[PDB]
Amino acid sequence: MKRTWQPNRRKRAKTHGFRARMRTPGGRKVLKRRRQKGRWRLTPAVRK
Amino acid sequence: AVKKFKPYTPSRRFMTVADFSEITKTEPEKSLVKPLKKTGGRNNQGRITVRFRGGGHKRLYRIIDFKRWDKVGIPAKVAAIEYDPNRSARIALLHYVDGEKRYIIAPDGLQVGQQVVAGPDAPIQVGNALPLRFIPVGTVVHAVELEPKKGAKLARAAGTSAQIQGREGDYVILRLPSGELRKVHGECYATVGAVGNADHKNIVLGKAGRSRWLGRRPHVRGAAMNPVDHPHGGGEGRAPRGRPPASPWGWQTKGLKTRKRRKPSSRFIIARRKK
RNA sequence: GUGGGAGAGGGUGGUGGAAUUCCCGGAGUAGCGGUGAAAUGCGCAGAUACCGGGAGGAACGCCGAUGGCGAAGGCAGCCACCUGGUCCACCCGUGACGCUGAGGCGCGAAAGCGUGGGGAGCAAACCGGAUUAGAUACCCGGGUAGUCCACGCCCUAAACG
RNA sequence: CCGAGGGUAGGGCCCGUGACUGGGGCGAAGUCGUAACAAGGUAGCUGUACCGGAAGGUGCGGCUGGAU
RNA sequence: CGCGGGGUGGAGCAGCCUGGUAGCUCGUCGGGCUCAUAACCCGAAGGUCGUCGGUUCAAAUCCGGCCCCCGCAACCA
RNA sequence: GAGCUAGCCCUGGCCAGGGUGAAGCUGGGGUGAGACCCAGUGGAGGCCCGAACCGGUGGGGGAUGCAAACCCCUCGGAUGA
RNA sequence: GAAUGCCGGCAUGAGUAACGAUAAAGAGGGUGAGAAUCCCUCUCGCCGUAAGCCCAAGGGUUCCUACGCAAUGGUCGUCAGCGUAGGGUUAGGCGGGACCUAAGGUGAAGCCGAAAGGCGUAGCCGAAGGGCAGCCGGUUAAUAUUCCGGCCCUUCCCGCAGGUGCGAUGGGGGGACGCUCUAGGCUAGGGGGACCGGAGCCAUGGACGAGCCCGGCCAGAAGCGCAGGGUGGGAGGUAGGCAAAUCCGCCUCCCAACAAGCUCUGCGUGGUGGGGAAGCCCGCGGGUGACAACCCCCCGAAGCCAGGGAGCCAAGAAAAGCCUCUAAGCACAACCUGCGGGAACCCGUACCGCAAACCGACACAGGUGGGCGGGUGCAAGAGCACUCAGGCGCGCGGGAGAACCCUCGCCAAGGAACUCUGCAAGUUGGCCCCGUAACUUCGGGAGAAGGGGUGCUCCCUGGGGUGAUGAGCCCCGGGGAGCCGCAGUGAACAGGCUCUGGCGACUGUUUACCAAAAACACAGCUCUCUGCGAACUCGUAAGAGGAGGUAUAGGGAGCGACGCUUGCCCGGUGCCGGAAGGUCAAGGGGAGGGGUGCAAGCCCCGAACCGAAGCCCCGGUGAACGGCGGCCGUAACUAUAACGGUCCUAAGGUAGCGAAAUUCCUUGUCGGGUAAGUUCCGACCUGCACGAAAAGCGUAACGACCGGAGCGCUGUCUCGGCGAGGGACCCGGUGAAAUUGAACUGGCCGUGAAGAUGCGGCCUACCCGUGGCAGGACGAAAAGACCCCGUGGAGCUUUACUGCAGCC
RNA sequence: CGAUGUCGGCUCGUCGCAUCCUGGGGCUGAAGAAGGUCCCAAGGGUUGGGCUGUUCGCCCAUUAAAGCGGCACGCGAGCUG
Ligand SMILES: NC[C@@H]1O[C@H](O[C@H]2[C@@H](O)[C@H](O[C@@H]3[C@@H](O)[C@H](N)C[C@H](N)[C@H]3O[C@H]3O[C@H](CO)[C@@H](O)[C@H](O)[C@H]3N)O[C@@H]2CO)[C@H](N)[C@@H](O)[C@@H]1O
Ligand SMILES: [Mg+2]
Ligand SMILES: [Mg+2]
Ligand SMILES: [Mg+2]
Ligand SMILES: [Mg+2]
Ligand SMILES: [Mg+2]
Ligand SMILES: [Mg+2]
Ligand SMILES: [Mg+2]
Ligand SMILES: [Mg+2]
Ligand SMILES: [Mg+2]
Ligand SMILES: [Mg+2]
Ligand SMILES: [Mg+2]
Ligand SMILES: [Mg+2]
Ligand SMILES: [Mg+2]
Ligand SMILES: [Mg+2]
Ligand SMILES: [Mg+2]
Ligand SMILES: [Mg+2]
Ligand SMILES: [Mg+2]
Ligand SMILES: [Mg+2]
Ligand SMILES: [Mg+2]
Ligand SMILES: [Mg+2]
Ligand SMILES: [Mg+2]
Ligand SMILES: [Mg+2]
Ligand SMILES: [Mg+2]
Ligand SMILES: [Mg+2]
Ligand SMILES: [Mg+2]
Ligand SMILES: [Mg+2]
Ligand SMILES: [Mg+2]
Ligand SMILES: [Mg+2]
Ligand SMILES: [Mg+2]
Ligand SMILES: [Mg+2]
Ligand SMILES: [Mg+2]
Ligand SMILES: [Mg+2]
Ligand SMILES: [Mg+2]
Ligand SMILES: [Mg+2]
Ligand SMILES: [Mg+2]
Ligand SMILES: [Mg+2]
Ligand SMILES: [Mg+2]
Ligand SMILES: [Mg+2]
Ligand SMILES: [Mg+2]
Ligand SMILES: [Mg+2]
Ligand SMILES: [Mg+2]
Ligand SMILES: [Mg+2]
Ligand SMILES: [Mg+2]
Ligand SMILES: [Mg+2]
Ligand SMILES: [Mg+2]
Ligand SMILES: [Mg+2]
Ligand SMILES: [Mg+2]
Ligand SMILES: [Mg+2]
Ligand SMILES: [Mg+2]
Ligand SMILES: [Mg+2]
Ligand SMILES: [Mg+2]
Ligand SMILES: [Mg+2]
Ligand SMILES: [Mg+2]
Ligand SMILES: [Mg+2]
Ligand SMILES: [Mg+2]
Ligand SMILES: [Mg+2]
Ligand SMILES: [Mg+2]
Ligand SMILES: [Mg+2]
Ligand SMILES: [Mg+2]
Ligand SMILES: [Mg+2]
Ligand SMILES: [Mg+2]
Ligand SMILES: [Mg+2]
Ligand SMILES: [Mg+2]
Ligand SMILES: [Mg+2]
Ligand SMILES: [Mg+2]
Ligand SMILES: [Mg+2]
Ligand SMILES: [Mg+2]
Ligand SMILES: [Mg+2]
Ligand SMILES: [Mg+2]
Ligand SMILES: [Mg+2]
Ligand SMILES: [Mg+2]
Ligand SMILES: [Mg+2]
Ligand SMILES: [Mg+2]
Ligand SMILES: [Mg+2]
Ligand SMILES: [Mg+2]
Ligand SMILES: [Mg+2]
Ligand SMILES: [Mg+2]
Ligand SMILES: [Mg+2]
Ligand SMILES: [Mg+2]
Ligand SMILES: [Mg+2]
Ligand SMILES: [Mg+2]
Ligand SMILES: [Mg+2]
Ligand SMILES: [Mg+2]
Ligand SMILES: [Mg+2]
Ligand SMILES: [Mg+2]
Ligand SMILES: [Mg+2]
Ligand SMILES: [Mg+2]
Ligand SMILES: [Mg+2]
Ligand SMILES: [Mg+2]
Ligand SMILES: [Mg+2]
Ligand SMILES: [Mg+2]
Ligand SMILES: [Mg+2]
Ligand SMILES: [Mg+2]
Ligand SMILES: [Mg+2]
Ligand SMILES: [Mg+2]
Ligand SMILES: [Mg+2]
Ligand SMILES: [Mg+2]
Ligand SMILES: [Mg+2]
Ligand SMILES: [Mg+2]
Ligand SMILES: [Mg+2]
Ligand SMILES: [Mg+2]
Ligand SMILES: [Mg+2]
Ligand SMILES: [Mg+2]
Ligand SMILES: [Mg+2]
Ligand SMILES: [Mg+2]
Ligand SMILES: [Mg+2]
Ligand SMILES: [Mg+2]
Ligand SMILES: [Mg+2]
Ligand SMILES: [Mg+2]
Ligand SMILES: [Mg+2]
Ligand SMILES: [Mg+2]
Ligand SMILES: [Mg+2]
Ligand SMILES: [Mg+2]
Ligand SMILES: [Mg+2]
Ligand SMILES: [Mg+2]
Ligand SMILES: [Mg+2]
Ligand SMILES: [Mg+2]
Ligand SMILES: [Mg+2]
Ligand SMILES: [Mg+2]
Ligand SMILES: [Mg+2]
Ligand SMILES: [Mg+2]
Ligand SMILES: [Mg+2]
Ligand SMILES: [Mg+2]
Ligand SMILES: [Mg+2]
Ligand SMILES: [Mg+2]
Ligand SMILES: [Mg+2]
Ligand SMILES: [Mg+2]
Ligand SMILES: [Mg+2]
Ligand SMILES: [Mg+2]
Ligand SMILES: [Mg+2]
Ligand SMILES: [Mg+2]
Ligand SMILES: [Mg+2]
Ligand SMILES: [Mg+2]
Ligand SMILES: [Mg+2]
Ligand SMILES: [Mg+2]
Ligand SMILES: [Mg+2]
Ligand SMILES: [Mg+2]
Ligand SMILES: [Mg+2]
Ligand SMILES: [Mg+2]
Ligand SMILES: [Mg+2]
Ligand SMILES: [Mg+2]
Ligand SMILES: [Mg+2]
Ligand SMILES: [Mg+2]
Ligand SMILES: [Mg+2]
Ligand SMILES: [Mg+2]
Ligand SMILES: [Mg+2]
Ligand SMILES: [Mg+2]
Ligand SMILES: [Mg+2]
Ligand SMILES: [Mg+2]
Ligand SMILES: [Mg+2]
Ligand SMILES: [Mg+2]
Ligand SMILES: [Mg+2]
Ligand SMILES: [Mg+2]
Ligand SMILES: [Mg+2]
Ligand SMILES: [Mg+2]
Ligand SMILES: [Mg+2]
Ligand SMILES: [Mg+2]
Ligand SMILES: [Mg+2]
Ligand SMILES: [Mg+2]
Ligand SMILES: [Mg+2]
Ligand SMILES: [Mg+2]
Ligand SMILES: [Mg+2]
Ligand SMILES: [Mg+2]
Ligand SMILES: [Mg+2]
Ligand SMILES: [Mg+2]
Ligand SMILES: [Mg+2]
Ligand SMILES: [Mg+2]
Ligand SMILES: [Mg+2]
Ligand SMILES: [Mg+2]
Ligand SMILES: [Mg+2]
Ligand SMILES: [Mg+2]
Ligand SMILES: [Mg+2]
Ligand SMILES: [Mg+2]
Ligand SMILES: [Mg+2]
Ligand SMILES: [Mg+2]
Ligand SMILES: [Mg+2]
Ligand SMILES: [Mg+2]
Ligand SMILES: [Mg+2]
Ligand SMILES: [Mg+2]
Ligand SMILES: [Mg+2]
Ligand SMILES: [Mg+2]
Ligand SMILES: [Mg+2]
Ligand SMILES: [Mg+2]
Ligand SMILES: [Mg+2]
Ligand SMILES: [Mg+2]
Ligand SMILES: [Mg+2]
Ligand SMILES: [Mg+2]
Ligand SMILES: [Mg+2]
Ligand SMILES: [Mg+2]
Ligand SMILES: [Mg+2]
Ligand SMILES: [Mg+2]
Ligand SMILES: [Mg+2]
Ligand SMILES: [Mg+2]
Ligand SMILES: [Mg+2]
Ligand SMILES: [Mg+2]
Ligand SMILES: [Mg+2]
Ligand SMILES: [Mg+2]
Ligand SMILES: [Mg+2]
Ligand SMILES: [Mg+2]
Ligand SMILES: [Mg+2]
Ligand SMILES: [Mg+2]
Ligand SMILES: [Mg+2]
Ligand SMILES: [Mg+2]
Ligand SMILES: [Mg+2]
Ligand SMILES: [Mg+2]
Ligand SMILES: [Mg+2]
Ligand SMILES: [Mg+2]
Ligand SMILES: [Mg+2]
Ligand SMILES: [Mg+2]
Ligand SMILES: [Mg+2]
Ligand SMILES: [Mg+2]
Ligand SMILES: [Mg+2]
Ligand SMILES: [Mg+2]
Ligand SMILES: [Mg+2]
Ligand SMILES: [Mg+2]
Ligand SMILES: [Mg+2]
Ligand SMILES: [Mg+2]
Ligand SMILES: [Mg+2]
C-alpha cells in the first residue's frame, strides 16, 4: 500500500529547513539545543 | 415560469430550473468582474467558522453598484440583463450616457433598452433610485440604504420588496421583507420596484448534487453525532433529544432570542418581524 | 348594414368610506362581557366605556325594488381600459345560408387539493364553561385549517321554474 | 414445405373455491339513545368537509319540498 | 420466592403525623309528579374495615404472622 | 508534526467503446387560436453495459506471510456528490 | 540464582521450515583453479494499453570501461546495481532563473497583544498556469533538440538609411478561459498494391508465379496553394475610464456587411540537407545489399487550424509580455521599420524511473503522476486471444510421482437429500431478431421472462464514402441455393432467472487494518433565531469567516423523495410575553449605638427607606422537553358489551398499523406453502412493552442489505473416485524461528492443593531414528480484555459539588 | 484469572447398563397371534428428512429398533462459527 513517506525536496526544505526554524521562536530554540548538543546536521540534508 | 423535467432519471423527476427568459447577454462585462475568493468556511486562521461549506462551482464576482449616488442625474440605458451566480437576483448591465458601464440588481419589470436615472429629480418608475423622503408613501422599493451613504443593504434577494408605510420627521417607516417595521433615514437611497426573479424559491434542487454545485456541503445532524461532538449525540439506538434542542456550542435553538437588547438600533425598530 | 338604448354580463389595473380587531398616546375607575338564568373568560399588571394617531384584512350601508344582466353557475362602493351578449328603429344588403344535436370541446356555487402569499372579522375539528340521567349537540367564552389573492386541479348540488 | 397433435415458456377472459374481512338483505315481543313527521321542541332537506357509540352534530354554500 | 402499594355497605373510593368521629357518589327501599316508565323531589335503611395474634384504658388506624390483588426487580457471565 | 490520513483553497490532467433516446427544433394532423398526438432530427442524464481508473461484496488462500492489510476467483461505481 | 531483570556470548528447535509469484527450460562452444547459474550460438517458453519506449517526482555515480570475488546476491559465481581505479553529464533556442501573477506566505502604512508574538488594502515572494526564440540526421565505450553537419529563429548593444510627436510603474484594449456535444480541412498513425527497389529462395507432393521474404521515407526558411482563427472604416460631439489623452466607453450620421481586404496559425509543396531493410559476411556494432526504391489507393484520430461552432446551467483565475493613449520629460533626443556588425550569463543535463536503483528495514508478489502504446480476429474498444519492435524466463537446483494441502479438470444414477444459508462451485453469458406480466410516480419494470439465429462455399442484388458521375479500395446490408462437424461469439473475453416480505426512496458516504448496513448523507417538509458594525463561529484583542451575502438571505435543530396524514394534555421543565407585586447584591441614605480625646474632632458599627438582572408570580407556546389511567356492572340461551356507575389525572393513545428489526407467556390461534415448516407469507388482536416529524401507514424504481419459496443447473450432499501442476518426500547448496528449570519423559487403579511421565501398588516396555495423525504435557502465544479488588486512571453525562469562559 | 477457549454441529470413536432392537427366560387378567411386567445378557445394530443456531422437542416416511448416559455438558495445537 501507500506508505507514510513520500519524499518531496520542496516540502523537506520548506518545513524543516533552516529558514523555517529561524522564523518561529520555537524553531530557534530547536537550533539552540541542536548546536549545544553538537549535532552535525542542524537541519535535515536536502538537495536541489 | 419554472422549467421542469421528465423523470428519465430519479433526480430529474423533481428537479426544476429557472426559465432564464430575462437573460439577454450570456457572458459578463470584462471591465466589471473580478475573482471571488473561495473560503470554504475558513477564516484567516484557517479554521472552519461556518460549517459545511466548500466544493462549489468556480465564480467571478460582478461589481454591483450599491450606491447609485456616484452618478446623480446622469441617465443610463439597460444594455442587457445577465445572471450573477453570487446572488439569487438577476443583474442589469447599465450603459450610461456618460460612458461608464455599471451593474445593478435587476428589478422586476425592468425591460432591456429602457432608461433609468438616479437622484431626487428622478421620476417614480422601475429602475430609478431616489432618497426615501422623495419616494411616495405606499410604493414598493428595494436596494434600500439602511444608513446614509453606506451602500444598499436592504431588499437585495430575488423577489423581495420593501414598502414605505409613512414618514416621521427626518426618517421614514418601512415594512421590510421580514414584516419588520423600521425607521430608516430619508436621505438613504432606494431603487424603486421589487427585485426580479420572483420564481427563485420555487426551484426544487432535485438532488444532492445540486447543493454541492452551489457550495452546500452535507449537513450532519447532532443526533447522528457523539457526545463529544454534539449535545444530542449518544444513546444506544436512535434516541430523542433528552434536553432542550441545542446547537453544538451549547445554546438552545428553539426560541432563544439572541439579539443584543442594548443595541442602539432598537430605538429605530418599531415592530419586530412576524411570520 | 346604418343609427341608437338599458344592464351587479365577464376579465384587468387602480381607488373611496363606514365598521370590527390589534398597537401607541391621552383621560378615567371597579367592573366588563355573556345568558332563559349563570359560569368559563377578560379586568387594580388599570379592562369596558371615551378622545386622538397608526397598521392590516375582508365586505360594500342608503340607493335596493315585486328591479336588472347572463346559457347556467352566478354577478352589487367607485373610476378607467379590454370584451361578450341582447333590444329598438330604418326596411338597406345576402337569398333557406335554417332547427336540434349522440360523441367531442368549454364553462361550471359551495366545500375540498397542490404550490406561494395573505389572514381583521367569522369559524368545521379542538378546548373550556353551562344545560342534562348522559350532551362527543343546541347556549356561551376561546380557537386551527378554511373563508381572501395568483396559478394549476376537483366537476358535485334542492346545479329548481 | 405444410401438417393433426405432443412438449416448453408467458399472457387474456370466465368459473369454482379460500382463513379472514367489509357492508347488505331478512327473521312477533332483546339493548342504547330519540334523528325525522307539529316551529318534532336547534325549521327541514341537500352537495362537500371534519368529527362523534349510534341515529347524527357542526362549518360553507344552495333550496322551500319552512309554519308563525 | 426479592422490594413497594392495597383489601372498608350491592359497586367504586376516602377515613392511618394522627389511636377514640367510619364520610362522598352511584345503587337499594318507602312516599311524591306522571296515564305509565325514566328523569327529578322528599325520607330512609345499609359496613365481621381480608383474617389471626400482639401493644394499649381503647385498633379500620400502631406493630407482626400468613391468605389474596396490583406494580416494579430478577443484573455481569 | 497534515510528505500518511481528513477537509478546504489555487492551478493542471484523466474518464476506451457501446446502449437507452428527455427537452428543444422541423414537418404533418388537430383547434377559432390552442392544448395535445405522430414522424424525423436532436443527444439531455448524481442514466445503463463495460475497461483504464477509484473501490473493497462474498468465498478461498495467506497466518514466524510476497505483505505489520497481501494474492486468486467474484463483486460496487465509472460525466460525477 | 531467579526480578516474563539488563548487556554480551553460545546453545535448543535442526540440518528442520524456507530459498519470495507454476512465465520453462534444453543442448553445443568458450573463458576459468573452479560453471545448472558468466559469455556466445541454436532450440523452447512468457509479456506485448507491457513485463516495450519517452518524461516528471524521488534517488544521488548505481552510468562506461579495466582488474578483482573476503563480504552483500536467500544456492553457485569467473557474474553484478558489490570491491579498487580511471573515464563520462557540453545549450542564446530543452527545463528553471535574470519575466508575470493564483491560492497561500511575507509585509512600508496601520491596527492589536503581559513578553514571545497575532493581524494587515499596497508592494514583494510564490507554478506542472500565463509569456517565450530549433527541427532533422550523424557521432561516443559512456553525453547530445547541448558536440558536429544542414537549414531556420530570438533578445540586447552600436552604426547606417527611411518613417513618426516620441515618451510610463499610468488610462484602455488584449491576455481571458466552464461543461457536454460537434462541422469542415489536415496531420500523427495504420492497412493494401497487379507498381518500384533488393540479398536470395523453389524445400516434402505441387508451384518460375499477379510467387515467397524485405523495404518503399524524414526534416525543410522565403515564396505559392489549401483549410481555419482574429478584426469593421470614416466624421462630429463627449460631462466617464480618480491628472492628461487623438486611445477606450456613450450618442448621431455616412460607407459595407454568410463577403472582401489586412493580420495570424496549421498543413502541403518547397532551394537543399539526410535516412534507407530483409538476407549475407566480419565479430555488439561494422561492411555489403544500394546509384537502393523512395510512387499509387484506402481507413483516419481524443492531436492540429483554434481564441471554431451549437446547446445547457452549476455561469465558468489573476498579472506581465503585446498593441494603443497621452503625462511629466524630450523633441541634437526618443520610438518604429529595414540592413550590417558585435554581445548572449547562472543552474540542471550521467543512470534507474510500475522499479534489483523511488516509498514499503530485504535485489519485498504491495504503492507510485503524464505521453507513445503496432497487427489480425472476435459488433466496437485501451477489453480478450495470438503476435511486431523491444524486453524477459521472475538468482537455488536435480530426482521421485506416498499420505495430506493449495490451484485446476472430469464423473454413472440422483439433483440441495448438504448446510446456519445453494456458502462455494455449476448453469446463464456476446451480438442480431421475434416476443415480453403484475404493478407504475407512465420515465419505468425490461437484458423481464422465454425463444430462434450465428461457420464455410457459390449465385443474384441494394445503399453510402473516397474517387469523377466509372474502375479500384472501404463500410452497411438483402435474397436464393448448397457443404461439413457432436458442437459454427466452434478457442479466449462477456447476466442464472422468477414470485414474495422487511428496512432505507433513489446516485452516493462510512468504522485506513475484523462491521459497507437497516447506520451517515441526500433533495424535500417544519420549527426557531437573525434588520446588517446581523445572528452565529474562531481569536485575549486587533481582525477574519458569515459575505464583498441582506429575510426568495444567513445560522441552529429535528424529520428525511413522493402519496394520505400528523390527534388530546401547558400541571412540571425549557422558551416567549408581562412599566404591578414579593424577594433581591454593591451603592445611596444615616433613626440610633460604640471606641478614644479635656476638647473641638478623629474612627468603627448601623435600622427604616430608595435600589437592576435573576428567581417567585400571571399568561402563552408541542414538527419545544415530554405524557397520553384503574375498578365494577349491564343485552330475553351462553358469550361479549354499544350503554352505565365510580376513583384519579394536566390529559388519559385519535387515524393507521399490530405475535411486528417491537409479543415475555410463544412453536399464540387459524389459513397458505411442504410428505413434514420453532423460519416465511396472509389474517385474528388480552399491543408484557406500536403510534403519528427520536414521524405513522403505504409506495413505482433502486440495493455486493436481511428473510421465505420455486424453476434451471451442479462434487454441496448420498459418497466418494480419478487425473494434472505447485509444495510435502529423497539427494546436492545455503539455512531460521517462537520455545526451552533440568530430564534417563510408558499404561492403569489410587493418592496427592481436589485432572500425575516424576508418589504408591500393579501391568507393560531391547537401543535409536524417518514419514505421518494430533489425545496429553492443565502444550505455545498475550502479567484475563469477562468478574471483583485499588479511598488506581481516563472518556462521557446530569436538576452531583465547586469554579471558569460566555451572556444578562 | 503471568489464560483450563465457552453452546451446538461435523469428523473420529471408546466405555457404562439403569437394555431401544436382536437372543435366553419367569409370571400374566398368557386360547393363538401380538402385548404388559420382571429377570439374564453390552456381541453387534440403533434410518432418511421438514422446522429451528439449537441440545432437546414436535412432525413426515420407514423400521427389528429408531436406547439413555459418561468420556473438561468427549473431541476448535482436527474443522466449522
Ligand atoms: N331492514 C334491514 C335493515 O334493518 C336494520 O335494522 C335491523 C336491526 O337494527 C333491527 O333490530 C331490531 C331493533 O331495532 C329493535 N329495536 C328491536 C328488535 N327486536 C330488533 O328486531 C330484529 O331482531 C329480532 C330478533 O333479535 C327479529 O325477530 C326481528 O325480525 C329483527 N328485526 O332489526 C333489523 C333487522 O331485521 C335497519 N333498521 C334498517 O336500516 C335496514 O333496513
Ligand atoms: Mg508509497
Ligand atoms: Mg519507516
Ligand atoms: Mg517538487
Ligand atoms: Mg564537523
Ligand atoms: Mg419568467
Ligand atoms: Mg413533462
Ligand atoms: Mg423518482
Ligand atoms: Mg464564460
Ligand atoms: Mg481583469
Ligand atoms: Mg493570510
Ligand atoms: Mg495561519
Ligand atoms: Mg465549510
Ligand atoms: Mg457580482
Ligand atoms: Mg448536499
Ligand atoms: Mg456557485
Ligand atoms: Mg442531515
Ligand atoms: Mg453514532
Ligand atoms: Mg475531537
Ligand atoms: Mg456535551
Ligand atoms: Mg440524545
Ligand atoms: Mg442527549
Ligand atoms: Mg453498540
Ligand atoms: Mg431504544
Ligand atoms: Mg444515537
Ligand atoms: Mg428529542
Ligand atoms: Mg449549556
Ligand atoms: Mg395582521
Ligand atoms: Mg333593500
Ligand atoms: Mg329591402
Ligand atoms: Mg367548480
Ligand atoms: Mg371554494
Ligand atoms: Mg361541561
Ligand atoms: Mg373567534
Ligand atoms: Mg388543519
Ligand atoms: Mg331557484
Ligand atoms: Mg404446427
Ligand atoms: Mg335535526
Ligand atoms: Mg325530536
Ligand atoms: Mg329539529
Ligand atoms: Mg366515533
Ligand atoms: Mg362538534
Ligand atoms: Mg341555484
Ligand atoms: Mg312543513
Ligand atoms: Mg322509591
Ligand atoms: Mg287506558
Ligand atoms: Mg317514575
Ligand atoms: Mg455492567
Ligand atoms: Mg451491566
Ligand atoms: Mg508528525
Ligand atoms: Mg493533504
Ligand atoms: Mg449521451
Ligand atoms: Mg452513471
Ligand atoms: Mg492512458
Ligand atoms: Mg477482497
Ligand atoms: Mg492479518
Ligand atoms: Mg468490476
Ligand atoms: Mg456501471
Ligand atoms: Mg534468591
Ligand atoms: Mg538473570
Ligand atoms: Mg529443541
Ligand atoms: Mg534430512
Ligand atoms: Mg521437526
Ligand atoms: Mg519435514
Ligand atoms: Mg522443504
Ligand atoms: Mg526466486
Ligand atoms: Mg558446454
Ligand atoms: Mg580451459
Ligand atoms: Mg523493464
Ligand atoms: Mg536508496
Ligand atoms: Mg558506489
Ligand atoms: Mg553496469
Ligand atoms: Mg562473492
Ligand atoms: Mg567466494
Ligand atoms: Mg554466495
Ligand atoms: Mg534477499
Ligand atoms: Mg578465475
Ligand atoms: Mg562495479
Ligand atoms: Mg543554435
Ligand atoms: Mg528563462
Ligand atoms: Mg543582467
Ligand atoms: Mg511578482
Ligand atoms: Mg503576517
Ligand atoms: Mg516564498
Ligand atoms: Mg510554466
Ligand atoms: Mg508552463
Ligand atoms: Mg524556453
Ligand atoms: Mg547510422
Ligand atoms: Mg551534447
Ligand atoms: Mg537528436
Ligand atoms: Mg509609427
Ligand atoms: Mg504616440
Ligand atoms: Mg502603457
Ligand atoms: Mg474571464
Ligand atoms: Mg460551469
Ligand atoms: Mg501516412
Ligand atoms: Mg487498418
Ligand atoms: Mg505498405
Ligand atoms: Mg517437390
Ligand atoms: Mg480625464
Ligand atoms: Mg511552407
Ligand atoms: Mg544499412
Ligand atoms: Mg555503396
Ligand atoms: Mg486527450
Ligand atoms: Mg469556441
Ligand atoms: Mg451543464
Ligand atoms: Mg492578483
Ligand atoms: Mg507587476
Ligand atoms: Mg549576472
Ligand atoms: Mg544528458
Ligand atoms: Mg529510462
Ligand atoms: Mg506509467
Ligand atoms: Mg531496473
Ligand atoms: Mg529476485
Ligand atoms: Mg533496496
Ligand atoms: Mg517489487
Ligand atoms: Mg491510489
Ligand atoms: Mg496508477
Ligand atoms: Mg472469422
Ligand atoms: Mg468485441
Ligand atoms: Mg489509442
Ligand atoms: Mg490484455
Ligand atoms: Mg504470448
Ligand atoms: Mg523479440
Ligand atoms: Mg455426477
Ligand atoms: Mg432436475
Ligand atoms: Mg435462504
Ligand atoms: Mg454463490
Ligand atoms: Mg406474474
Ligand atoms: Mg419500454
Ligand atoms: Mg434475452
Ligand atoms: Mg468450416
Ligand atoms: Mg478521407
Ligand atoms: Mg484466459
Ligand atoms: Mg464468456
Ligand atoms: Mg453481464
Ligand atoms: Mg417478519
Ligand atoms: Mg439505500
Ligand atoms: Mg432517502
Ligand atoms: Mg463511501
Ligand atoms: Mg474496516
Ligand atoms: Mg487499527
Ligand atoms: Mg454497499
Ligand atoms: Mg469490510
Ligand atoms: Mg438513523
Ligand atoms: Mg437541505
Ligand atoms: Mg417529506
Ligand atoms: Mg470561541
Ligand atoms: Mg466577502
Ligand atoms: Mg471581492
Ligand atoms: Mg432519521
Ligand atoms: Mg404530535
Ligand atoms: Mg385524528
Ligand atoms: Mg384523543
Ligand atoms: Mg380529551
Ligand atoms: Mg405541557
Ligand atoms: Mg409549560
Ligand atoms: Mg402555564
Ligand atoms: Mg398599581
Ligand atoms: Mg452603605
Ligand atoms: Mg427586579
Ligand atoms: Mg411529564
Ligand atoms: Mg349478558
Ligand atoms: Mg398481535
Ligand atoms: Mg407467528
Ligand atoms: Mg414470538
Ligand atoms: Mg421468542
Ligand atoms: Mg375476531
Ligand atoms: Mg381488530
Ligand atoms: Mg411492545
Ligand atoms: Mg415525536
Ligand atoms: Mg422513518
Ligand atoms: Mg416508523
Ligand atoms: Mg411500514
Ligand atoms: Mg402510489
Ligand atoms: Mg447495498
Ligand atoms: Mg449504493
Ligand atoms: Mg469432492
Ligand atoms: Mg487429469
Ligand atoms: Mg500432482
Ligand atoms: Mg516422493
Ligand atoms: Mg523433506
Ligand atoms: Mg525411557
Ligand atoms: Mg478426591
Ligand atoms: Mg490420578
Ligand atoms: Mg523418583
Ligand atoms: Mg512404582
Ligand atoms: Mg497432541
Ligand atoms: Mg497455555
Ligand atoms: Mg494479571
Ligand atoms: Mg477490548
Ligand atoms: Mg467490577
Ligand atoms: Mg474499581
Ligand atoms: Mg471511597
Ligand atoms: Mg480502602
Ligand atoms: Mg479515584
Ligand atoms: Mg481463571
Ligand atoms: Mg502458565
Ligand atoms: Mg457433513
Ligand atoms: Mg465413529
Ligand atoms: Mg440388567
Ligand atoms: Mg426376548
Ligand atoms: Mg404367545
Ligand atoms: Mg449390546
Ligand atoms: Mg462395545
Ligand atoms: Mg451400544
Ligand atoms: Mg433441531
Ligand atoms: Mg434452517
Ligand atoms: Mg425446544
Ligand atoms: Mg473446559
Ligand atoms: Mg456437566
Ligand atoms: Mg453440566
Ligand atoms: Mg464439551
Ligand atoms: Mg483439543
Ligand atoms: Mg479454532
Ligand atoms: Mg466448538
Ligand atoms: Mg490443547
Ligand atoms: Mg456470529
Ligand atoms: Mg460468518
